[PDB]
Amino acid sequence: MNIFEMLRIDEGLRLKIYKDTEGYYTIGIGHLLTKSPNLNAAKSELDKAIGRNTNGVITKDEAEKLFNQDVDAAVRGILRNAKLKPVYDSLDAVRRAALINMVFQMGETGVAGFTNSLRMLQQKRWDEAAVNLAKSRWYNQTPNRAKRVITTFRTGTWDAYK
Ligand SMILES: [Cl-]
Ligand SMILES: [Cl-]
Repeated sequence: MNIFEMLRIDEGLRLKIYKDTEGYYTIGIGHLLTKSPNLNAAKSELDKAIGRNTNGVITKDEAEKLFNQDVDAAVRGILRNAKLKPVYDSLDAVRRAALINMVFQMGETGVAGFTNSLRMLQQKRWDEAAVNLAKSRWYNQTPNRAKRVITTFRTGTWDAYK
């Protein structure tokens, strides 16, 4: 298991514009297109993203290409963030995957806001971090995906994904 397979599981793959759990226009492997309610603002962002007139539909390769950029951007955002970088540096390889997953889902800003959990992770208090992470809108809104990521942080194994 690796970060790509992990996120492919959490996000799925859709080749036609769809609405995410929050109601936003997305395509591929969790690639957010726009927060705007207008399908046309979505198609426009899509075509801009792909470099062709897609009429809201893309191929598997196009989806994978977006996915590659997005994982890469997630890592780089972590590395450039003063609050996140130290956490990531302190973690083992599996737990690093767990942080990247939160960032991809909620952006750097969101994650960086989990001050207390972050501190617990850095200190390696796994059980305590897992309890604090669960006290979040995130967990309440997407409980199954949240439990999987949290177990990953608690255990340092890929069990929740196997
Ligand atoms: Cl893009
Ligand atoms: Cl869920």
